[PDB]
This record gives sequence, C-alpha cells and structure tokens, in this order.
Amino acid sequence: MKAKEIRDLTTSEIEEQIKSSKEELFNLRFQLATGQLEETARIRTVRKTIARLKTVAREREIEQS
Amino acid sequence: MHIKKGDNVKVIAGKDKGKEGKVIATLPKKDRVVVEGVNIMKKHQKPTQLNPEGGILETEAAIHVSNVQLLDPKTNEPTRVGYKFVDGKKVRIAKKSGEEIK
Amino acid sequence: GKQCFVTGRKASTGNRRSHALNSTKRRWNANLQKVRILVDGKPKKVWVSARALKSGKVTRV
Amino acid sequence: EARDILKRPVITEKSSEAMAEDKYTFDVDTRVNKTQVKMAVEEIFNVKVASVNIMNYKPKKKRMGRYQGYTNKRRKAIVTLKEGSIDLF
RNA sequence: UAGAUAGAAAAUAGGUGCCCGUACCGCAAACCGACACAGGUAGUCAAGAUGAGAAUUCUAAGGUGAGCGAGCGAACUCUCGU
RNA sequence: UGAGUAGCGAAAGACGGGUGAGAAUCCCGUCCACCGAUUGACUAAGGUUUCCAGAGGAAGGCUCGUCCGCUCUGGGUUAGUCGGGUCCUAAGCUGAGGCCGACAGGCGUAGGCGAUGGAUAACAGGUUGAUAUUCCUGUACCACCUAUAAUCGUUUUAAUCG
RNA sequence: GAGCUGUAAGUAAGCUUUGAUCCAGAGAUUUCCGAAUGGGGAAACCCAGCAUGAGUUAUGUCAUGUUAUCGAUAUGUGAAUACAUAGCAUAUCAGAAGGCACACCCGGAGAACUGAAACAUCUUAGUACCCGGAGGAAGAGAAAGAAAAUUCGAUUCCCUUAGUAGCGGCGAGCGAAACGGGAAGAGCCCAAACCAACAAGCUUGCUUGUUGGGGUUGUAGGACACUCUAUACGGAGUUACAAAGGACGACAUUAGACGAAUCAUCUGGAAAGAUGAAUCAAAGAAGGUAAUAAUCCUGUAGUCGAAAAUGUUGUCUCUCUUGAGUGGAUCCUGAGUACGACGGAGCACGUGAAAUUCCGUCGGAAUCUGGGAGGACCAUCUCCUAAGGCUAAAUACUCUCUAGUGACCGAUAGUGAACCAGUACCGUGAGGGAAAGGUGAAAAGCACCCCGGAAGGGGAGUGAAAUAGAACCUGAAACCGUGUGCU
Ligand SMILES: [Mg+2]
Ligand SMILES: [Mg+2]
Ligand SMILES: [Mg+2]
Ligand SMILES: [Mg+2]
Ligand SMILES: [Mg+2]
Ligand SMILES: [Mg+2]
Ligand SMILES: [Mg+2]
Ligand SMILES: [Mg+2]
Ligand SMILES: [Mg+2]
Ligand SMILES: [Mg+2]
Ligand SMILES: [Mg+2]
Ligand SMILES: [Mg+2]
Ligand SMILES: [Mg+2]
Ligand SMILES: [Mg+2]
Ligand SMILES: [Mg+2]
Ligand SMILES: [Mg+2]
Ligand SMILES: [Mg+2]
Ligand SMILES: [Mg+2]
Ligand SMILES: [Mg+2]
Ligand SMILES: [Mg+2]
Ligand SMILES: [Mg+2]
Ligand SMILES: [Mg+2]
Ligand SMILES: [Mg+2]
Ligand SMILES: [Mg+2]
Ligand SMILES: [Mg+2]
Ligand SMILES: [Mg+2]
Ligand SMILES: [Mg+2]
Ligand SMILES: [Mg+2]
Ligand SMILES: [Mg+2]
Ligand SMILES: [Mg+2]
Ligand SMILES: [Mg+2]
Ligand SMILES: [Mg+2]
Ligand SMILES: [Mg+2]
Ligand SMILES: [Mg+2]
Repeated sequence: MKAKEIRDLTTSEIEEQIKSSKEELFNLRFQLATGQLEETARIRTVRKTIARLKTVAREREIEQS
Repeated sequence: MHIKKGDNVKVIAGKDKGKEGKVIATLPKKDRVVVEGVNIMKKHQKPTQLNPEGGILETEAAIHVSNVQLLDPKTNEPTRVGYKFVDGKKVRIAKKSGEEIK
Repeated sequence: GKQCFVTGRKASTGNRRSHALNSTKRRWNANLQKVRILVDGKPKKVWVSARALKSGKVTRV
Repeated sequence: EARDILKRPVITEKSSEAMAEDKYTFDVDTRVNKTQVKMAVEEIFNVKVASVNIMNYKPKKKRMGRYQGYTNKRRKAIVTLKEGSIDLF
C-alpha cells in the first residue's frame, strides 16, 4: 500500500492497518521458518508497507505540533 | 545509451561487421548490447544440470555498444543520433535524414 | 593553585645561579598570608599577599 | 509486541520430541524475559501456558571462504502448554 | 522503645515467582609452556589383601596399551643385573 | 649442501572377524599387559564450541589412516530452591562538599563499589546421540498475591506494624 | 527514461513507462555502548525511584516520560546563635562537560644525547615531550613610537640593510634594528573632571553609592563659560567604532540538458593500423571501443538548466546619531602605579658602562611650571603623553571538499596498506607489524569419451592462442631431471 492511499486513510485506520500488517508479516515469517513460504517477496512488501504507515502517522503527529 | 531494446542496428566493427539485426537486450552498466544472430558463442552445456538434455548451445553474446549503429529510417544507412524537443518530449533524430527514429 | 585572592599574585619560575653560573630551576613564591576579609559581604579566610595588604587597602573582618 | 517477542519456531529432532510432549520451541528476541514470552504465546496462539524454560546460545564461529565471522547470538524458549495446542503447519 | 493505624489471621483454597551461568576439556592432545611438548596447574572423593600408614607390592571401581613400524641381536654410548 | 643423513617426544601387545580402492595404524571380538592416594570419579580457574550425529580424506596428525580435538553439513546447554545478581560487609578501589598542589592532578569526609568470608527455600528416581538437584515422575519447601476464615482489635489505644 | 532487488555469481520470489533502480535538495526513522548524565559496572551489561498507562481477580510482568555533577539565576526554609549567615529543599537554563587536523596560534612548565674535537659558562634550545586556552586564523595594533630632516605618523607580513653592528670560556658559536623598497591599510571606546535623577549616612551641611548624560587628548585635550549649528536635514551601521530584524532582486554551490564531422579496401580473431578518397573544428583535452580513432561511444569547445536547501552580495527598509569655534580663572587627564634596592628572567646584547622590558620581595613619586624617551648618567634640545579597553586586511597552516597539474612511483617501487591492512601475526600491556596485483576481446570458464576412489591426465571441443584452463600475460637465474656427440 502506497503513501497516497495511506494519506486517504484516517489515523485510527492507520493504526488498525499497522496491526494487521504486523500480524501478516509474523505469519509469513512463521511459514518461512516451517518451510511453507514460496512467495518470499511478500515479506519485504509488507515490511515496506508498515514503514510507510508509520511514516505517514509520524508526519501527521508532526504537523499537529 | 543511444541504442535501445528493439532497435534495428548495423554492426560496424567485429567479425559480424556488416550484419543487421534487432537489439534484444542491453547491459547499461557494461555499455553492451545483444543483437540477434550476432556474436554467436558455442557454450558447453552439461546435460547433468537442471536441463536434462545438454551439449553445445549456440547463443548471442553481448557486443560493445559502440560497435553497432542505428539504421536511418529513410535511407537505411548507418547514422548517428541527435535529440529534439517536441512539445516538451525528447525525440531521437537520425542525423542523416533528420527523421524521428521510433 | 595558590595565589593572592585580591590581586592574583602568584609564584614565578627562574634560575638559581652559582658563582660558576651553573643554573638550577627554582620558584619565587608570593608572600601570601591567610587573612579573614569580607568576601561577598561575608567573612572568609583567604590567601592575601603582604603587598595587597599593605597600607590598609584590604579590610580584614 | 508479542509478534516481536516471538521470532520463529524451532524445528529440530529434539524440538519435535518436545512437541510430542506438548512443549513448543521458539527463538525469541534476545532482550525479553520468560514472562514476556509466556504472555506473547498466550496472546498469539490463544493457549494456556503451563511454564516457560529459556536459555541463551553464544555466537558461533562460522567460516565462508577466507572470511571469518560469527552467527547471531540466540535466545531460545521452550513453552509448555497447559491447555490447547499450537499448529505450526 | 520513639513512632504508626482498625484492622490483624491460626487455618482452607487458588495463584505468582525475573536476569546471568549451565555444552565440552579441566594432572590435560582442549588450561600456562610457539608443538597432539617427560614441565607447571587450587580444592573434593578415594575400595580389597599387607601394614602404623594416604608407605610398600598385587588387585577393585574405573580407565589405559601411549600416532611410526619390521628385522638384526656388531663396535660405541646410555639404562639395568651378575 | 649436509642427506635419504639426525630425528619420529617415557610404555605391551597378539590374533580372529568386519569395512574399504587401499589397513601394523579404523571398527568389533577374545586373550594379554599398565595405573589404581590412581592413567579412576568430581570440580574451581583458564580455554571458548573443542561437545553430538551424519559425511570426508587436500592440508594438519612427526608413519599410515577407511580414523581424529582436522574439514563439511546439521544439531546440542531448559532452574523460585545449584553458583552469581534483585542481600552483607573485608583488604582494596572510588569519593558530593572538602584539604593540597605551576598545569596535569594528589589526598580525603559522608556515601558507594568490592569475595577469597557472613546470610540464604528441593530431594530421590527415570530419561537422550548430545542437558539435567534445570526435563519427566513422585513427594517437598521459601517469598509474595487473592478469596474465605475459627478467633482477637476498634483511636491515651494496645489487636496489629515498628 | 528502461531496466531493477550492492559487492556477488546462483536459485527463488518479485518490482518497473500508472515512470523501478539510479542522481540531487529537504524531511522521517535512527537499537545498545560511549562525555554517558537514575544507581552500579570487568564499555556495548546489570539493578532502581517517581509519574502516567497496558495487562492480571491480585501479585509477578510490560510501555512511555523523567531522575548525574557543577554553574548561574529565582523561590521557600534556615544551625551553632538573636538578627541572619552556613546549610538544606524546589524550579529554570540549546550554561559547562567530551572529541579532534599527529597542522597552524597563544600561554604554563621544560630535557638530553649533541657542538665546544675533553668539560662546567656557553651550545643543542626555549627545541623535543607534557599541560592549558583557543580561532578560523591567532598574536599584534592606533606612539609615554622611530629619529635627528624639507622629518615620519597604529599593527602585521615580504625584500634589503647583513652574516653588518654587536654578543661570546671574545672559545664553539649566537646575531639584530632603524633607514630604503614593497603587500595591505582603519580607526575607535572608556576612567576622571562636571551635570541631572535616585538611595544611605538622616546637619534633615553636603559626603558616599547607583543610574543616565558629558568626555577622550600632545598642534596638549576636555570639564567649565560663551558663540554658532540640528533634532535626523545630513551622517553612520551589526568586521571594531551601539544592536536586532524584514522585503525584493542578482550571482554562486548542491542533480542535469543539447552538443560538429568517415566511408571503402588490405592484413587480421578483431582496424582505430596501412592504402584511397572525404568531412568537422570556438570541439585535434581525455578515456573507452576485439591493435594505434578529431568524425564509433563517453566526452571536449560552446550554449542552456533548478522544485528545494545553502552561501555571498545589492537596493529598499530598519536601527542609531548633532556638528564646529573662542577663552585662558578654576577643575580633570588611569597609585601601591611609575620608579628604586636585592634575586631572577627577557631583550641578537652571557651584568656588562647596560639603556629599553617583565616576575618575586621590600621600599615607593610627580601632577602640565607635570610625566616618559633619545643605550650608564647630567644639562640642553627634540620627540612623545605610561600605569584602561576594542579593532578588518596584508601573514601561518591543511583533517577535508571541488577542479586540475607533474622531464614524480609503477607491485622488493609508490603509503605500512593497488588486494577485506593498521588486517594476519607477536606482546599482560603500552606497543610492534607483514606477505599478497595481471585468464581472455568476450566466460565463449573445456558438452562428450577414456584410465583413476579421488587427485591428475589423454583425447574431443571453445578460443587468434589452452603451448591463455583459475595466484591462469611474460616466464631470467640458482636448483632438479631425461636423452645423448666427444670423453
Ligand atoms: Mg537458566
Ligand atoms: Mg549442564
Ligand atoms: Mg556438564
Ligand atoms: Mg603445587
Ligand atoms: Mg603407591
Ligand atoms: Mg640408507
Ligand atoms: Mg653423514
Ligand atoms: Mg648413521
Ligand atoms: Mg636412526
Ligand atoms: Mg611416540
Ligand atoms: Mg568428537
Ligand atoms: Mg600423513
Ligand atoms: Mg570534587
Ligand atoms: Mg564466595
Ligand atoms: Mg554430558
Ligand atoms: Mg546511566
Ligand atoms: Mg664535547
Ligand atoms: Mg668531541
Ligand atoms: Mg586578535
Ligand atoms: Mg680563556
Ligand atoms: Mg610635538
Ligand atoms: Mg558591533
Ligand atoms: Mg551528448
Ligand atoms: Mg559526437
Ligand atoms: Mg574502417
Ligand atoms: Mg636586576
Ligand atoms: Mg635612560
Ligand atoms: Mg626609565
Ligand atoms: Mg644618548
Ligand atoms: Mg587579521
Ligand atoms: Mg613484476
Ligand atoms: Mg609495498
Ligand atoms: Mg610493505
Ligand atoms: Mg604465466
């Protein structure tokens, strides 16, 4: 998910998205450990999505001040 | 590079000097290009690899980009390339005919 | 780190000289004396040189 | 933070025997304690944890060509379930 | 005791209890000696016969046959017996 | 070059059967021999993966090598009670202010740190290739928390804490 | 503007013209140790308080913030001891700390080997080392100067004076300065007299103190008195001369864009070489490309370009601000100072006839009819006006960045280090400290067969070459072998 869609989202929605993305990343890591993950690029995709969500949240709590 | 994937080029230096072909790959970091039917190498392929059948495989090896020259769209002669700006977009121009290449 | 509280008068270095002009390092110390004077409006025992004390220019209290 | 406390499951012969005994082995963040591991497991897998054993593994010397180095240090926990089960697959 | 404050709990039941070390060598081929080195390395346990004994000789529990061998059976050198 | 010379670092091996391209040298067996106040069993330092399993034989191993403390691959160390910390202090170290000293800094009070000593609650059995007072079985103990409490107290108190 | 997920090949999974990767400006995130600062500690670890919050029935557990010391400024409290002074407690602070560029600067402290053909004065040398303090430069600086004429007019730096004058067990050696020629230039502010306001002593005399004004010097200046001049007209300014800003513009730096002109044959694996015939040039710098290229590529000359940040500047704005003359009655013009003695030091100058200048100790002036200097000292003359402060430039240096250069090196050289080097290795530690570059144009890096367990090899094939097959360009010598003509 890109920064434009994230900026469309609301702050509570960003927090919920961060939670769900973290759960997805964790499940991917567990599948990788057990040898059940073929689509390894998903891990990096989700990690960068989490980074973008946090970046936008930080931008908002900065512009608030 | 001034040569681009898909261009029709003439070889101006090498064993294949005078051959024409299509640019099917470029290597910007090596200043190299791959041209169909040009620079054929015979590589020893082990049948024991992931491909069962093996032997001597013939394929194009990359050539240095300064050894191929664009062919003029009108005259079909080798030509250098300039650049124009049409409505704020860069256009490749053959320096012999002045026509847009692509 | 010993000097006159009032003037900063402090020790210096130089040579002791023999009759044959051999040289050895020595110091000239100030003639400091521990006196009670008024520092920031309160009595305080500080080191003051005799020369700074001369002619009652410093108040001992 | 539970998903950060637990890093991955450990799948070995000894770990499989433990799993037969209802003990599940995980590599965990090197900074966490036994209690944090228990709470993370209960939060993530909706089980009841009977106990947690924990241990540290030193960096291990490892070689590749002419380059000498070390593997990461590890913190390994063994979580004994009271109620429920965990399916790693 | 000075102080403190309405509350205190014999028992019963239930529950909570972190971090570090934990492998292996450790009179040694893994420690200190450049060595798979006749050296050095604190402490604990330490059976039977003999005996005053933890000495002596032979054994137990347990461990070990020593990281070049095969012949020959000269001088000479070493270690040993007469 | 010396020269295929000196050396191969305290010692008792023999044979049979395996394995292997190859065996005095690896594995298994029998007999024999050596230590046994110990060459046995623990364990503190120190080392730091050397431990275990499978594979290998260039180099290392004073020979050989099918083997290894070597090489490759994958594993292995589980604690309220064991040792240390969340307790104590010794020598010593450090040290707010302080004293002293060209600078740097030295000394030192209160206070801290600091085991080689003080305090301090878990034992037996079983189990793996590799951990076990740590895992498992049985049976305990210590501190704390929550609920219910025989009973006692209820503002000079008098139960309770200290 | 078409590929991309580094070295770094591979496989896998993916991304990218709905513009990836990549390049530049700005921003976000930025674990732990480290001055390291909640406390402790054998750095990268351990153990807490407090507040708020998460979780649990509750304890246990967790999250975030905060809690060092000293300093300064406030507030409260306040001992011996009455008054209040130690002290104590709280709050605020982009206050300090620590690092380093093995350079340059200023200062504290300060050797020795060495030279003197020995050695002590002397030299090495105020050097090395240590320590403190900086700054982008520092230091110095607007005459108590240099001099001796037609005088000059702050300081610093270069040339010269000059190896002169001098110093010196008059040994070894040490060694100026003024003048003259140059770089660069810039001048200012206080203290005091006096005035006004405020406060204490309460003569409630007018003394003291604070604030503001005034004032700044040798042609003596100022106060003071008087006369003109102006309330920013003018002038000045954040580089001193007082100190903060704002608007707009220009230029520059940090990515980039365009950018002329060659074909053929011969040799060859390959042409840029040779041959022939052309072309551009404000571009014939350079690198690359299968051998040696102005015209193949990257570029070069030339021209263009910035969303954003930064820097330097200009104009407005802003801010600040009176400027001259006359008079000589009184007043002011830097005190434990100048200076002296003794002991040291510094001056090129070693105590000397020793001026000039600093330190310790002790003594200790004058007040414009004054004071200092002109190398002891006195007189005269001449030049200055100490005992307060500030100040750009010309000068020094280079860890660093950008663009370049070399009758500098070319792998035992050049850095110790062309390479995963301050590494490996050595040492308890400080510390010492290596060796080691080259396949090929392209990886086309030897399919397949054969002997062998493997290693290794013989073919076959790739390649111009394998006799370039992996520390793989060339491949000398020592040294080691096989064969042999003569012996
Ligand atoms: Mg443990
Ligand atoms: Mg253990
Ligand atoms: Mg053990
Ligand atoms: Mg002993
Ligand atoms: Mg004996
Ligand atoms: Mg022989
Ligand atoms: Mg001999
Ligand atoms: Mg012999
Ligand atoms: Mg022999
Ligand atoms: Mg032996
Ligand atoms: Mg082993
Ligand atoms: Mg061998
Ligand atoms: Mg102190
Ligand atoms: Mg102890
Ligand atoms: Mg064991
Ligand atoms: Mg701390
Ligand atoms: Mg001499
Ligand atoms: Mg001499
Ligand atoms: Mg200055
Ligand atoms: Mg003489
Ligand atoms: Mg004059
Ligand atoms: Mg100013
Ligand atoms: Mg171009
Ligand atoms: Mg061009
Ligand atoms: Mg040609
Ligand atoms: Mg004197
Ligand atoms: Mg004089
Ligand atoms: Mg004088
Ligand atoms: Mg004279
Ligand atoms: Mg300057
Ligand atoms: Mg060479
Ligand atoms: Mg070198
Ligand atoms: Mg070198
Ligand atoms: Mg070669």
